[PDB]
Amino acid sequence: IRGWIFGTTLDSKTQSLLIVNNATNVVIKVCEFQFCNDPFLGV
Amino acid sequence: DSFVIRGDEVRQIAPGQTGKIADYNYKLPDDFTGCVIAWNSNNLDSKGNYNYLYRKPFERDIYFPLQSYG
Amino acid sequence: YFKIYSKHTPINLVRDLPQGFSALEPLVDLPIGINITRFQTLLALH
Repeated sequence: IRGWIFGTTLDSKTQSLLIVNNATNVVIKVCEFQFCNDPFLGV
Repeated sequence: DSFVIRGDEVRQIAPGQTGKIADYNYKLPDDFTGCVIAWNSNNLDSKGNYNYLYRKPFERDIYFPLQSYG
Repeated sequence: YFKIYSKHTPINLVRDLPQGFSALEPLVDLPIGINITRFQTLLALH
């Protein structure tokens, strides 16, 4: 689990809560500029 | 809360305001003191410039979700 | 304003939810002004 997305449209077109975890750190954004909408990272 | 904008919008912006987006994106704690420093820039941010488009509860996209100047 | 609570705890039964008790303390109450009807977890891949 890299994290979560929450919202109504869930696609940054409407306001879209993005949550990500890296090491013990947590990084959060709500923005409309498109995310890593493809979730991929190579394990 | 700083920008280049219409000399009309200088007289406006504060939290919890009338309509949808000016409440929703600005849903802040009650206390405020709405004041503004501004000066005309039609010779600096214009010649010739039209880049002045700006954007259920909290359904904000990208008062209203779309308006523009130039 | 979006509210998050959490735990980290030792379960030996990695398949399945445990019996017994757990209460979650808060992490954050973010002042964001959003609405929610959907969510998805984001995952890495081989």
